[PDB]
Amino acid sequence: ATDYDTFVSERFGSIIQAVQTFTDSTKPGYAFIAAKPKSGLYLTTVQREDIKNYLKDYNLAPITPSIISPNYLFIKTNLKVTYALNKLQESEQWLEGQIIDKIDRYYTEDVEIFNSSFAKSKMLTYVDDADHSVIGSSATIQMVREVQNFYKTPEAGIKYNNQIKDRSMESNTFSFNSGRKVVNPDTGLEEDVLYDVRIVSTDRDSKGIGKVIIGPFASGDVTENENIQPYTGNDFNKLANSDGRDKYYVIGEINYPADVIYWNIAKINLTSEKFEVQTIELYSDPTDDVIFTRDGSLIVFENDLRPQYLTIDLEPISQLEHHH
Amino acid sequence: VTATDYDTFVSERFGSIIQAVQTFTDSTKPGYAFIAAKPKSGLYLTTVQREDIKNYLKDYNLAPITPSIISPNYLFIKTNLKVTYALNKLQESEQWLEGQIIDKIDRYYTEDVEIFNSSFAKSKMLTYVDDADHSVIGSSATIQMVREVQNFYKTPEAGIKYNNQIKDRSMESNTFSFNSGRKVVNPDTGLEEDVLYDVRIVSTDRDSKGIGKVIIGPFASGDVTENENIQPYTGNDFNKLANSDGRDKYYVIGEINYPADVIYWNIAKINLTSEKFEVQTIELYSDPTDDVIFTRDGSLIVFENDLRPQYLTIDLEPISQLEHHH
Amino acid sequence: VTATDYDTFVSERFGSIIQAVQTFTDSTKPGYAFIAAKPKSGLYLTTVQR
Repeated sequence: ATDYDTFVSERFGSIIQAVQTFTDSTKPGYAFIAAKPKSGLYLTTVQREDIKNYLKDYNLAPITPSIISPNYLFIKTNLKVTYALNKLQESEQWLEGQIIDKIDRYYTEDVEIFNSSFAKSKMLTYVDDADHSVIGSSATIQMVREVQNFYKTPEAGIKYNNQIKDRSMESNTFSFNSGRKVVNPDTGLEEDVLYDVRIVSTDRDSKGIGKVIIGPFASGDVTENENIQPYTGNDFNKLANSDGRDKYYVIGEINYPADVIYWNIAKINLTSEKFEVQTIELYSDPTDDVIFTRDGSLIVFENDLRPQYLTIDLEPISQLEHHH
Repeated sequence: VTATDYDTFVSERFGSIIQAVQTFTDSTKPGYAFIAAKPKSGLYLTTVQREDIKNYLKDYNLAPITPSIISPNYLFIKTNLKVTYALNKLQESEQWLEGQIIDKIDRYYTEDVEIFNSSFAKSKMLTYVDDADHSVIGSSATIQMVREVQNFYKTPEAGIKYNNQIKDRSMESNTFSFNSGRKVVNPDTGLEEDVLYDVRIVSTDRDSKGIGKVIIGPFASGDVTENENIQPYTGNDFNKLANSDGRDKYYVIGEINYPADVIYWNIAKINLTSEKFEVQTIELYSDPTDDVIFTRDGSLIVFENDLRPQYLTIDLEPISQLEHHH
Repeated sequence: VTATDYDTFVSERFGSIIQAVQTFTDSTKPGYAFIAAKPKSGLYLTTVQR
C-alpha cells in the first residue's frame, strides 16, 4: 500500500485524496494503484498519464503499476430527520443543505479512506449534530456497486465485501431490443420494440447459493432449447408491467456467504448488441448497519454528483398529537 | 392553585426524596388534581403503597378539588441493541464493555430524557453508545415502547395511551396462562389439573377511520363460550402466535384508536373470569412511527436497567482487524 | 395575588379600623376572592352595609 502510494501521495497531494496499492489474486504479476481525486470521483486520463509517467522517473523497466480509479461502494441513503418547528429559523431547503454537509464531513473524515468503514449509526449522529434543532433522525441504506459492463461479471466476480439479504441484489432497468417491427405511422413505419429488463437474485438454497436471473421477456424473442428454459421459482422480485411479460431466465449465481456474484448474459444467446446500455448499477440491502471496504474498494459520498443516492424526508414537529 | 404552583409546593415540602413533579389534570376525571412524582432514585413512590403517596395527600390549603398523588405513567423502551467493535481495539472483556455502554445509555437518558415533558430519540442514544471506546465501530437498535399494565383484565376507564403514535398491528402484550377448565393426561401421570395454554392481547390493522380491534387468543373450539356477541374474530388482519399447542380462535375485546392514541379492553366482554388467568400485571409493546418518542402528561421515559434489565438486550459482534502492515 | 398578599394589602390601606384579615377563596364560588374582616372593635363592618 503506502510503500509506493505515499510517494505518489506527495507529488500529487493537490489532487489525489486516496491512494493504495494491491494485487489481484489471479491477475498474477499485476499491481494496481487505486486513486481517488480529492476533486471528485475519477482522475482524468491526462491526470493519469502524467502520474503513470513518474514510473519512469523512478526507474523500473518491468511493466510497472497500473494507476486506476478506486472500486467505489456507494450507500443509497434514505434519510429521515425530524426537527422542531420552533427551533428552526431558516428554510427547510436550508436545513437540508446544513445536514447534507454534515454527512459529507463525516465521510471525508472517517469514511473516505481505504479499508476504513461506513457506520450508519455514526453518520446519523452527524446528522443530529447539524443544527441545535434536529431532534432525532433515522435512516435506511442500500449498497451500490457501479458496474462497468452489464453483459458479464468480471472473469472473477463482483463482490460487495459485505453480506446482503435474500432477493436483495437487483440492478436497475435497461432496454432490451427484441427485433420485431411495430408498424406505427405515428413515428414512420417501423419502431424496433424495446422493453425494459433488470437482473435480480433469488433466495439462498440449502447450502447458501442463489441464482442470478434476468428480467421479463415475451417467449418468442428468447430461444429455448432443453436446458435453457424459463426459470420458475417466485423466490425473487418480479417487476412492474403493462405488458404480457413474465418469462425470466437464469445466468450466473450469487454465493451469498462468500459474497461473489457471477453472471454472463451469454448463457442465453443474447449478444451485447441486443441491449441499449453498456453500464449498470447493482443494488442490495446490507445485513448490517456497519459496512466494509477491502482491496481497492472505497466507500464515498459524492453528493453533488451522485445525488440520486441520498433522499431526505423532514418531519416538522410542534406539540403534537401527531408525526405520522 | 395552578399545577405549576403545586409542583413547586412539593419541590419544597418534599424536595428531598423527590426528583420531579408533573401536576396535570385529567379531562375525564374532574375535581381531581393528579401529581406525578419521580422518586429520584427508584421507580415507585411508596410501592409500599403510600407510605409516601399518602404523606403528600396530607398537604392541604384550598379548593374543592382533591389531590391524587400518583407514580408517573412510565414509558419503557424495549431496546434490542446490536453494537459491533474491533477485536484488537478492545483491551478488557465483552463483559466490561457492556458495563461501559450501559453506563452511557444511562448518561443519555438521565440527562436528556428522564424528565417531565421531555423526549427520547434512538439516533441520539446510539450516538452515546458508539461513544464508549476507540472501537466500537457502529451500532444498531430495534426499539418498542412498553407500557406496564396493572390488572391485565381490563384497561382503565379512559383507555391507556402512549403519548406517541404506533404502527398497524404494532401493539402486542407478552403471553400469559389461561387455565381452561378442562383436563388431560400424559406420560403416565394423571389428570394434571386443568389444561393451560399461552394466550395474549394484540391489535389489528386500523380500519378506514383509524381504528382496529384489541383481540385475545388463541383458544380451543373451545374454552370460550360463543354468543350473538361473543364470536371468534372474523378474519386474518394481525399477528397470530405459535400454536405449538395447535390452537387458533381469537376474540375481540376492545379497540385501539390509533389517531387518538387510546387503547381499551375488558376481558369481561367475552365471559372469562380473572380466575382463569395466572397473571395480574402484563406488558404492552408497540413499536412507534416516531424517530422521536415523546413523554407528556404524567408520562415519563425512563431507563432503569438494574431494576428493569429485561428491557435491554446487547448483542456484541467482534471484528477482524484490517491492514496491519506498513 | 395570593390571599396572603391581599391580607396585607388591607392590613395597610385600612390597618386603622380593622383588626384581622382572612383572604380565602370558595371552591363553590369561582372568580370570587372573599375577604373576611374583623372590625377590631365591634362585629360587623358597615352593618350599615358597606
